[PDB]
Amino acid sequence: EQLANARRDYEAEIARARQEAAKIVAQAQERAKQQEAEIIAQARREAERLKEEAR
Amino acid sequence: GINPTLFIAQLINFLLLIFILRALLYRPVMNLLNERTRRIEESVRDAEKVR
Repeated sequence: EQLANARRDYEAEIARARQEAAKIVAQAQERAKQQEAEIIAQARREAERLKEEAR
Repeated sequence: GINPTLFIAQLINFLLLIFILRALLYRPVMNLLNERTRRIEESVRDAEKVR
C-alpha cells in the first residue's frame, strides 16, 4: 500500500505544485492591486500636499 | 541372528513414510522460501517508496 501511495503522493505533489502556482499568481494579482492602490493613495495625499505648498 | 526380511519390511514402510514426508517437506520449504521472498520484496519496495 505504501508503494501504491508513493505513486499517489508523487502525483499529489505535482497537483499541489500546480495549485500553489495558480494561487501564487492569484495572490500576486490581488496584492499588486492593493499595493498599487495604497501607493496611489499616499501619492494622492502628496499631490494635495504639493498643491498646497504651491498655493 | 536377525532375518533381513524383517529389516527390509520396516525400512520399506519407513522409506514410503519418508517419501510422503518429503512432499510435506517440499511444501514447507516452498512456504518458507515464499515468506523470505515476500519480506525481501517488502524491504526493497519500502526503500523505493521513501525515495
